[PDB]
Amino acid sequence: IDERASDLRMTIRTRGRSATIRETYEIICDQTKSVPLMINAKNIAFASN
Amino acid sequence: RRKRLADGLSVTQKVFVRSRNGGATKIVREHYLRSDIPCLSRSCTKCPQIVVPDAQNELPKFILSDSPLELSAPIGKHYVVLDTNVVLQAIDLLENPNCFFDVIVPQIVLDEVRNKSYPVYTRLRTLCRDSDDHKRFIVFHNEFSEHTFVERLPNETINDRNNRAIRKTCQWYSEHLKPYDINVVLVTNDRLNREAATKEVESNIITKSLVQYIELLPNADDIRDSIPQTFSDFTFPEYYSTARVMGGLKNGVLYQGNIQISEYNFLEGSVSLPRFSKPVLIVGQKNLNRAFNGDQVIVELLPQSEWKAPVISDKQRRLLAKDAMIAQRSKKIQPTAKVVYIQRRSWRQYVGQLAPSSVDPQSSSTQNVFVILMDKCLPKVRIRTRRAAELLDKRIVISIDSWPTTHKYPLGHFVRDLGTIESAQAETEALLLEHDVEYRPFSKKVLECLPAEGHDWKAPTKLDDPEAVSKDPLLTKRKDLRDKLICSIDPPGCVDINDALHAKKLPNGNWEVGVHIADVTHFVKPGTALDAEGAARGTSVYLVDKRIDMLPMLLGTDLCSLKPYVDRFAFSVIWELDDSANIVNVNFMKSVIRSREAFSYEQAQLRIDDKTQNDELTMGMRALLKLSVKLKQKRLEAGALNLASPEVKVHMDSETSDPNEVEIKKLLATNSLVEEFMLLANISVARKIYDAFPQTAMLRRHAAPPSTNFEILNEMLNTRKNMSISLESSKALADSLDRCVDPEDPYFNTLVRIMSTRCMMAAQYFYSGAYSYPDFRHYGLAVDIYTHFTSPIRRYCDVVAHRQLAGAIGYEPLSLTHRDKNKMDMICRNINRKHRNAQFAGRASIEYYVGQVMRNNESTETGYVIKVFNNGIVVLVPKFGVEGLIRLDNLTEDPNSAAFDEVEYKLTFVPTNSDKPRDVYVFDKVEVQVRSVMDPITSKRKAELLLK
Amino acid sequence: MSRLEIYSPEGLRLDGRRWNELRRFESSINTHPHAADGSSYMEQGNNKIITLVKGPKEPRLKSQMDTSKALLNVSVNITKFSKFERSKSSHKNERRVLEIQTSLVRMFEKNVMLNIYPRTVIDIEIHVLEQDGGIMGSLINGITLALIDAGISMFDYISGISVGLYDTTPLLDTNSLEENAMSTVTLGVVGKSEKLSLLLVEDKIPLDRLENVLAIGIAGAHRVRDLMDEELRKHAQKRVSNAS
Amino acid sequence: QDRRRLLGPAAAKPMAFSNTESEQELSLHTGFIENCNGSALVEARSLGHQTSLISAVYGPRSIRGSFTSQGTISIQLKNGLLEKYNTNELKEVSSFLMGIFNSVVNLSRYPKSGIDIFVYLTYDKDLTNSQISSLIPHCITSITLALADAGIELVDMAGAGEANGTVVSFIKNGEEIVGFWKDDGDDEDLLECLDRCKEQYNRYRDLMISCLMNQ
Repeated sequence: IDERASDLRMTIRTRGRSATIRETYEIICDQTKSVPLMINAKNIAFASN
Repeated sequence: RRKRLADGLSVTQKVFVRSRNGGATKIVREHYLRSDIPCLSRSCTKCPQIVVPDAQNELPKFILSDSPLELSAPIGKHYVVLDTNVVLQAIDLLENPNCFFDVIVPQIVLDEVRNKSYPVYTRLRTLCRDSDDHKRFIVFHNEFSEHTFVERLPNETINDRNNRAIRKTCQWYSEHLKPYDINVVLVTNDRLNREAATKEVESNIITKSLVQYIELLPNADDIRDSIPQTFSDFTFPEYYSTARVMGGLKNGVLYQGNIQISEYNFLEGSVSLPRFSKPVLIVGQKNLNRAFNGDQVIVELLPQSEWKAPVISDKQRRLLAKDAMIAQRSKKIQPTAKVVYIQRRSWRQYVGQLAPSSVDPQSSSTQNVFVILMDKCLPKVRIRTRRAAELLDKRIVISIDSWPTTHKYPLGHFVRDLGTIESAQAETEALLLEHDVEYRPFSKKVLECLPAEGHDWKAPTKLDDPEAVSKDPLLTKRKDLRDKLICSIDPPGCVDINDALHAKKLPNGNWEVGVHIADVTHFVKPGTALDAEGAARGTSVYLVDKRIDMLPMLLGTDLCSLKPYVDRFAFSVIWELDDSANIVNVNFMKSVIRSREAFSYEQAQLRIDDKTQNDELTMGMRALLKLSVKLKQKRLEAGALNLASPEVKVHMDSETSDPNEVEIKKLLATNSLVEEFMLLANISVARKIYDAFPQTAMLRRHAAPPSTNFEILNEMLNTRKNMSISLESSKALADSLDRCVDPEDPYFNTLVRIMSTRCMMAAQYFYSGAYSYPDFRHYGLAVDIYTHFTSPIRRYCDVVAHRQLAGAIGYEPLSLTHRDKNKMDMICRNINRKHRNAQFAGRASIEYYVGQVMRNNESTETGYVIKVFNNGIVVLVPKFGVEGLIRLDNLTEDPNSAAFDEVEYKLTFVPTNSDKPRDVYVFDKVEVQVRSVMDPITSKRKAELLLK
Repeated sequence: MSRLEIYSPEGLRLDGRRWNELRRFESSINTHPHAADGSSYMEQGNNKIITLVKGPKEPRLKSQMDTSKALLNVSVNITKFSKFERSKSSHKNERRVLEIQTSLVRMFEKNVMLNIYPRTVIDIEIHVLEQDGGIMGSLINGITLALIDAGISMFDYISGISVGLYDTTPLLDTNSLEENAMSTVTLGVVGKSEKLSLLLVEDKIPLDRLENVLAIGIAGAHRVRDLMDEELRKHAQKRVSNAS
Repeated sequence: QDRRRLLGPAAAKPMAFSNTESEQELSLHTGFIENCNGSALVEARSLGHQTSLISAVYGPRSIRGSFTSQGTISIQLKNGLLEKYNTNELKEVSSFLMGIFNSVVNLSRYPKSGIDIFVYLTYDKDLTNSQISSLIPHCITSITLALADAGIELVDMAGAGEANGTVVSFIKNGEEIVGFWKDDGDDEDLLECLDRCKEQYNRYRDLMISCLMNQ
């Protein structure tokens, strides 16, 4: 995510009241780094009819 | 362009662009002109030839007289046509009863007001329909008028065609009013609009300004102070533009809410923001930026350079705004804000008093005066006025005109001429309006809503008469309960009677209970403006002087009041219950009843415990208080409290004018007779209508005052009194309050009751669709369900509860606005706010009536210390109930030897009149000299209280 | 809370109309000779509709065929520029619209002498251009043109009008601003009669007005098929006077 | 949403990322789909851009509609895995496809018979740090090889050559043009736009006929 994303909390007015939209932290995937996938490898089946 | 219809009727296109949310939304409408536009006056004989009925089949009323105020020729007889600006400047000048009786409102002028201000637009909507014999306002729909309609000229702004059409509007008028020589006077304030008629451009027209009109009245001296309107040390900043704040709102830049400016610190205030937890202070006179306390404003955070420890881009401020919430979690250095725009002024008409420094005695001319307001938090207003030598020892009404840049104190104008300072009648008056109490008599459109007889009506004895069936189609459910024996415990000083009860005894083993509450609902209807005044006034108020009432005087006090032997419509509810107060059955219906006598507070007790007046009406009475105790028991055993606060009643001496006697209210045995069945009607009928309407039913909820409202007493209860409260259940609290009584002072029972009053939760009316079922709780009265029912006149809340009951018995379809939770929340706050506006004056009813007592009748008595502080102690006379801080130096001499303790809450010292080491604790007994002198900087009659 | 003025106490509406008044009402006949033999154009205020009718003719498939009477297809075209605010998605299977597509069929199952047009197809094409509220009865009045615009066999005129209710007061010929402001009813009225083709109520109505409310629209509806008639007739005179 | 498929829970979103004369080349293969009667495989790789796509034949299928004198062609362009060209962007090409083969196919040999053409824009690299216009001529080649594999009567090995946002399709060894496609480019560069297209066409058709006659 961002360090501190610009996309922050916003308010919406009711007919006298108000609430707050939560801050919108948009997750971003790296252009470069990656990790593999963890598998219960001892359950990887195969198929046959 | 334009096109024609075959009825000679014109059609064209008015088209614009909606600028909402910054969008560019093109909006086109067709437009019609008509040729049946009435001139609406007395003298003309041809506009009454064209008047045609509405859908309610009525030809309306042509009310502007042949006889205006006639003036000096070349005025003669004249009518007045206005500017929006002269209305926008002088809206209250219009409301003078003394003048301006005949004014045409142009439609465009009507619209700019509707463009500008919504509740100001109410007032012109108010005045035009509530025009009378004296004063007559019409609205001429001039741009619906074919013969006054104009277009947009080439190379024109919208402002030009506004002035031109108003000029065009006046142009038709005198043309139609040539035959009767009643002229038409166009009033403006605009100097360029006062330029084009200098040459008399097209019309030989009456273009005068306000003062240029005002200087031609026969009585203009009384009204020219109602004309609206260096003085510099620095320059105040300004408020942001429209696109700046609308550009500020979406980005999270700007914030709005409400502000509280302190009295103990005039130049500092905080707001409660929706994004923010803590109250965010605004420090600095320039940063308050010439707004007043209570207004809706728009604020901006300040940089950390201006933050307080107890850029160009908005890219910086938002990241700094995140740092504010960090600093909000600090509470060590907390942010400051300033205002940058004002969302709304909370201005209105205001009442104060003038400064003797501001007035010259020898002068008779116009001069600046400042008004000391009754509001302590709001500053003085420079008033350029003539008659100040008159009005200095007099009360006044002003209205704020404007704030230009230079003026440290605003420009406003005096409006209404009230009366003499500390005269009882004038001090009655502003006590109403500054507490927001409606007092004005019922207008001409009100009295067209009362039923048509007067005090010569009776209910029809034949409940099945065909004309009475033609009078009442719903008479099918109206039963006849005139064959009951009814008597009501009422005050002596009461003709607004709400109650009507019988009690029979059924031979099954039980009593027969029937209580009757006045069916005004047959007469107040949604769509009747009298019922709107039931909303507008909200309630009736109750003072030692008088009793201003929500309903007209004939209506509530006679023809709905449940007075003896008079044929009246009520709603009847029939109970049966055992000797164990267990209700058998309940029966909700309308009736017409017949009564025996309405009692006094005392006359009823002259029938309860007398054991001589022993007819079966009284045997119905002795049923009630017998089982009212079980209602008293099981309500308080359910977890309720029973306080005692004799809010004392000023027995004004019946041979004199100003009060100097202090008496008390006495609550005898008759009070607990009636009340336990009235709250029973507030619940059992409520337990019916919740079963009828779960989502729209009017209810009232009461919460728990927690330990936080009680621990600060508990420290005084423990460190000094070695006691406390329970706070587990409010039965156990009410039983830990029953044990906090001292034997040498049996009033120390009651002394806590009046004192814990100040921190009890404010119960409030609401619609049950707002919240859930244990949130319907009344904590102080231990019931999970709670409304009010039993007093229609002072509670419009109860009257609505008749209406949603009217469908619960099937009498009537429910009205729609009694089903819209949007309309309900607008009601439930406001009707509480009227009840808030009641007892703030109800205590103040006692105030000035105590405020005359200690004016010149001093005494040495017992006053009780309710606060021990370092500045001094606040003493309180239990015989009087008025407080006073005997500040430390006038509490004691040698204040360096005076030592205030916080834990013991003692201000131990050597006195002023003596030197013995006086350990000033709390809740002991003292000698104290009473007095009162009105503070000349506030004009509140302060209780001059001085120890002895 | 509306910041505007619905209906004046002085008896007036937004353009100044009375409660018993109409918009400008314009029809036209043979607007598209090169397109189909039914071609008629409506302006009722700013409600602007192109109305097109094809038939009586051969089907596209022998499946869609009867040996007794005609068929009737309704194709409604609501443009995305029909309103002020431009609608995002298309409408061509919107369940709101299909209702009306059902509706005009059963409204016009019973004017067409169906038996005397068997094995053939009637297709009615709709083009909603400018939308001004009163939208339902706007259509039907355009239909009644278009069937006569080819001169198809029928019984009668059929009139349509939405009439609204502000609290107590009927409003002949509301607009979309007034439509979102109050409760409205549209009436599909047949000829000179007191019998109904269409009756549709969405809004919530107190019962007791309704007989009176229904009693309103007939005088409007009779003035509708009034103004349709001569307007056709002055066209109808224009033919033979210059044909012959 | 769509009740016919598995599209996950709605509030999810796909993953996001940010910044932290040359040779064209082929590999052409037939006879590898047993559903069809004509298949063709195309690899392409050029300078930043690697592209693979599949052309599929079904014919002659019966027509339930009515009588025709002759045959009828139907062409589908479908996105493969990564690159997503626009929907209306697709069928315009499908329109441009059919016009050329209507100067190719002996439909008169095939009365009341249908032609089904499925083109799978299967995978494309564009690693370059009118994006559909760069893939036009390879389609025609990919179709022609599959249409030879179903063995349908074709007049010519017709092909298109590309010169910088411009597509021109030839016959008769370039001595006539059968299909013209132009985007922005220069003005009056047409004469050079004849040439570079033609020689790629002169390249490609030789690559095609090698793929079949040597098999």
